Amino acid sequence: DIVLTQSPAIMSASPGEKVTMTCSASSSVSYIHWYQQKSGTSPKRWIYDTSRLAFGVPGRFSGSGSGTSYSLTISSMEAEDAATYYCQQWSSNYTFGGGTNLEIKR
Amino acid sequence: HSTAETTLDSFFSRAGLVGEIDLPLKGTTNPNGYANWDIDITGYAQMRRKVELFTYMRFDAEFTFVACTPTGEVVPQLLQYMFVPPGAPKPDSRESLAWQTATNPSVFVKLSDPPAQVSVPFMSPASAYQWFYDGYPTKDLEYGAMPNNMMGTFSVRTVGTSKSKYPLVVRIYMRMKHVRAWIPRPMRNQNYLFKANPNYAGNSIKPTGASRTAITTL
Amino acid sequence: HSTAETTLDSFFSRAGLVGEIDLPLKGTTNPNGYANWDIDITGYAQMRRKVELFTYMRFDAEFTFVACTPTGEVVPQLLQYMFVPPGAPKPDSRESLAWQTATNPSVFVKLSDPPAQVSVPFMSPASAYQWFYDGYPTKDLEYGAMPNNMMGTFSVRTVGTSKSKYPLVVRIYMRMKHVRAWIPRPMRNQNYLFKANPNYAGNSIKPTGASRTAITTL
Amino acid sequence: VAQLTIGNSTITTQEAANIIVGYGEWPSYCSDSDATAVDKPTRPDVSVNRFYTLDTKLWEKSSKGWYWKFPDVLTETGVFGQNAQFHYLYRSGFCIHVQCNASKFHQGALLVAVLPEYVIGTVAGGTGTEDTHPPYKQTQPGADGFELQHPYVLDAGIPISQLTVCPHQWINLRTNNCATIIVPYINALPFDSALNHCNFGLLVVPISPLDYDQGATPVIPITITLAPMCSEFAGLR
Amino acid sequence: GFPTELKPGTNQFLTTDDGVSAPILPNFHPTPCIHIPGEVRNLLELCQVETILEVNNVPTNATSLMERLRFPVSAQAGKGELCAVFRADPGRNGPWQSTLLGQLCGYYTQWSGSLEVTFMFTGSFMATGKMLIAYTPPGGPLPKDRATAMLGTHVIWDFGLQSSVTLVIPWISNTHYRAHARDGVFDYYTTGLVSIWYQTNYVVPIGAPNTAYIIALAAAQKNFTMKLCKDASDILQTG
Amino acid sequence: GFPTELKPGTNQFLTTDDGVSAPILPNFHPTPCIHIPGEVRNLLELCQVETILEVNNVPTNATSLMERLRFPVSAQAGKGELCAVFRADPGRNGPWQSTLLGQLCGYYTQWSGSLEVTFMFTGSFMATGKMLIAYTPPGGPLPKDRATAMLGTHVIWDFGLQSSVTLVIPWISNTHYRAHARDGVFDYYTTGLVSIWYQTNYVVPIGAPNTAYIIALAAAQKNFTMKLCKDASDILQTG
Amino acid sequence: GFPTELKPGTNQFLTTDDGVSAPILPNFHPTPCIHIPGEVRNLLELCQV
Repeated sequence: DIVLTQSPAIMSASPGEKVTMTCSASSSVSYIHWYQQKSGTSPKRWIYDTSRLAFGVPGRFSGSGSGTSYSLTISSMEAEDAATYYCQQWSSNYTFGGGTNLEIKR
Repeated sequence: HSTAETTLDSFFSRAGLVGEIDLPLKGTTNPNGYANWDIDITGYAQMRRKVELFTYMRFDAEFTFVACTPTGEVVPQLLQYMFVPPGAPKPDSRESLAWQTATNPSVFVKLSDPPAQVSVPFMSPASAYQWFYDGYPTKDLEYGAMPNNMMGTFSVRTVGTSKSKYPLVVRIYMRMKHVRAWIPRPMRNQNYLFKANPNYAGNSIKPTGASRTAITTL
Repeated sequence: HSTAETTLDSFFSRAGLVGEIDLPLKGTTNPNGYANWDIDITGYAQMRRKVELFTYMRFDAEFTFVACTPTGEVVPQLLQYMFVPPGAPKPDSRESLAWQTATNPSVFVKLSDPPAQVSVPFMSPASAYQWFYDGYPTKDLEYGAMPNNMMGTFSVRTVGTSKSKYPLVVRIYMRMKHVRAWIPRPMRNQNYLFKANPNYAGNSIKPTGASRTAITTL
Repeated sequence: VAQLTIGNSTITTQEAANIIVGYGEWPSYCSDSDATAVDKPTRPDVSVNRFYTLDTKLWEKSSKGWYWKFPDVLTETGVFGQNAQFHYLYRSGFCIHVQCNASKFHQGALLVAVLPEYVIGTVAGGTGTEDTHPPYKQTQPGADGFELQHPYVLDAGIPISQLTVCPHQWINLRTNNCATIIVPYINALPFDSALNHCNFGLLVVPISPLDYDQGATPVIPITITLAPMCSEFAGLR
Repeated sequence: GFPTELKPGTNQFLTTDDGVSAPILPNFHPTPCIHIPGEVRNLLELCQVETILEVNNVPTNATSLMERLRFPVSAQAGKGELCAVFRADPGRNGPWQSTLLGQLCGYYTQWSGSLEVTFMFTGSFMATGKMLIAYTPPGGPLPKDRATAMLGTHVIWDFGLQSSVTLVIPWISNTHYRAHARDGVFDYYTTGLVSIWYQTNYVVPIGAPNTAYIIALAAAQKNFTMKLCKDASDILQTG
Repeated sequence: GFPTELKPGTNQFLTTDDGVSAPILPNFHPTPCIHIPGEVRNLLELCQVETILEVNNVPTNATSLMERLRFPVSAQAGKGELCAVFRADPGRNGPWQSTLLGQLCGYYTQWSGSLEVTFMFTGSFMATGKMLIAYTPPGGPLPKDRATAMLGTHVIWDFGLQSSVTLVIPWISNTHYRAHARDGVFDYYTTGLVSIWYQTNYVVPIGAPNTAYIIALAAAQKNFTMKLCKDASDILQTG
Repeated sequence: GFPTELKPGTNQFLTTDDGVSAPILPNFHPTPCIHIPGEVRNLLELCQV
């Protein structure tokens, strides 16, 4: 009964510009984690404890947030990043976010 | 083979910045060309946690005064630094008679003259300054209040009947000397919220140190 | 266990402000760029009552001079402080030859130079300064006048043939040293009316201290 | 095994496990050349100094930990609480004894340490912007004690992981059950108030949680017995 | 020359620095100090002197000020009645202000020692009776009645036998700091209390006045001390 | 007067110059130091104290923070399995941050000495088994398996016999300098490693829990030392 | 104080004056000199090679 709302649902970057995806919570939260899911493949690990990066992840990805509003920032954007990004909470009922369809603009 | 650096005195030496007075010409800040600074040794951020390692302490402080204009300029202006011991009345105005009370040590110096410097003794009427007090002074707001830890106030002002012609900035450094400490205690691992009590954020309770994935991975 | 603070010397140390000279440019006050200050130790308000605790006293005085412009500014102006011992003639003008009489100690100093400071001995031809004299000097207006209590005069002036270019303010502090006192007496409990005698207000005769309702209520 | 007695109090305890004399000092008295050499401070020996056995607390799997304040705990209790209250000043040393009673089929580890000037800090609202000061029931719990709510930081923003720096002793169920601690008078003054200032606080927390298979007693009684050492008082009222 | 580095504080004027300065008159030989009776060396000498304590600090009417010095006892007062009361607060307002001790405490910030009050009965020689004088240490509230005060540290005084009696106040300490209004005052709290009750009534034969007064005299023991010179006064040298 | 020439450095303010300055209150006699228990004189006293090492520094969930203090062993773990592992890096992040030693290393730049970890089994009294605890000096990679670790400096621990065991780390030296990013950090490299394997499985009789925890306690030997005061902290006095 | 008169050369910087100056790190105990082979003390040692 702790819901995570992600905005926006769909996004399009140039690329070479920054990208700011948001995960908002209905109640105050301790930390947030992020996954990635390209099509046909399962979710991959991306960011944990809000700001720490999984081994693979490029350094151009960032993480911040405190309390109830957290955000994943990408600068700069490259055609290899286009995936769906979910947030997740670990305080009570382990809930996932709705995801954000990141896409290439042309 | 030597362990001189790990001594108390070695640990607490160094004159740190604990105060900064602003005496602007046009301003909301200290409009009467004077200011009162009750001695707070927490003024040096890093300090609080270092001293709060011990329950009781004792020491002398060497104060050094650095004054200039905001750009760090030197000008022909004379200044009065007044130390009002605890129990003595601080000046309410730029003409309070406190400025002339002999029992309030005062020292004068020109901005040109090198830094002013004086030593202040172990004031406390108690046998030692104590950072923690588990009681009240004879749910309350007087909890953890050991007042007998006051060192005094430092009143600063431009000399003369009239406002100074220049905008001034005084910085107060403090070297702690002849230190003795008792009853060591757990190193603060949570963020400080208030200057008075040890209260912390009951939501944002963080693990003392960096975490990891598994207890089998490095 | 120590009682060093309750000694006479301890009680009377501290250099207090006992004088302030004004040397304005345009003014009604000291129009000739000079001034004569007969040494009055009552200059520090609090003083009178403290000394009037004893009948006889003896001591040396350390004088320290603080000079600046009204805003407490420092300027390139030279000054002459002349001490005219009792019996010596004070200067009637800014060109009186007294200013050059060798037998009148004089000290020169620039406003920039730190405070001037000199010690003055126990003048009095008597064995001790006596605050009370129950007689007349060989209904009268000479009652309670022990003249042999004069310390002397301090004549101040800007150096040079011409008036100074700046408005000046001199402050005189005085630390009493090597003090000895005899015959203690009742602490003045009534307000002072004159610098000479102990006369008080015979209408406004107030009770030494705070009163209360009944002698059975606290 | 043998039983020691101090007046009308007789406790059954083990021969002589390792005792912890806090800071290497023994609770002694205070000589004649002090602050109040006139009001000769009367030192209780008779009943005042004996074995008090506080209301046993029950260890549980979920237990967070407990703490009592001194001398608060006793200022309510008996003829000692008698002196502490109707007297102006107080200085006293303490012998504290903590014991559990558990079958060789229970497991746990309680750290038991004493901390001078134990100043409680509440949560402060939650978000950190409320300057709420701990109540009186939290600052001086009495003889029932009080439960920690944030053991990890000892309800005061300090790692417990470092509490060992204080006079402590361990109680590992699979090795011992009784822990003993001698505490000297510790304060920045010779004497002080017995009702306003709590020189220290007794801490007892489960570092390794209590555990057992279904069927074994689910709660382990922890019994605190304590005795005043070289206790002095001055200025009767 | 000789190598030197000036350190901070150079050129400063400390109003409490007791260094030496140049003698204005080097040749002058000041008239020799001769012997004068009663030289004082340390103020605490004065503090040990008995001064009249204005316990009866109630009349203010200019011509009745002499009345503050003495309070009275009379036949009209019944057994047990509370005659008078006051605190052991040398430096604070009230009764002690009249004593010399009190006035000296004012030029200091802290202090402590045993005090000593002496009572003098100035009634007719033919009068007799008993007064109970009790001291309630700091904290203890003024005893309800004579009997409860009778259980505290007390002294039965029969002015039929001895015209004087001296009570000792074991201890008083103005050490507990207080920052009330916005003006910090190192105050008492140690307001020890001295109550005085008519143990018996005032008894007198025909021909003797049915009222008599008493005088309070106080001083401090040799164990008295003071700390922190603090010049303070309502009386100052007028312009 | 006396000939002198001022040398460079005259009039300067060194924040570390420990010269003397003028006493503001020359007459003041500060309240005497009395005896207080447990005075500390040199920080290295503290470094030799056993503090709980949060080896299990994995849970972050606020209410499971107490779990970092103890890690466990269970029946489910088969012989040879690696129980846990960590480095001998007092000053760096991870487990050591919880120990007091760790926190003190932070106020210093360099250090070296022998360490000492003690393990405490807090399981049921009825349990028994063996744990292999091995130390792989700096450079040596974590041993592949139990057997290869068995060849290194190891200790077989039978908590069936002794509930405690203490391991000594011969040496650790944070002396090798590193200028990575653009921020120079005098780092370890001496990351000695301590591995712990289930020599045998966890054995227990009916009636005893099939899991037990262990507590790590560390301190440094008397040969420990530190150099270069360096104040650093994430926790500071808030505005 | 103590009477003094400053003489010419006061406040000057001689690049060859071998006086003493204030130690920046008073508490620092520099790592001890150990024995190293072939120490040279006076250049003329080299000239004889």
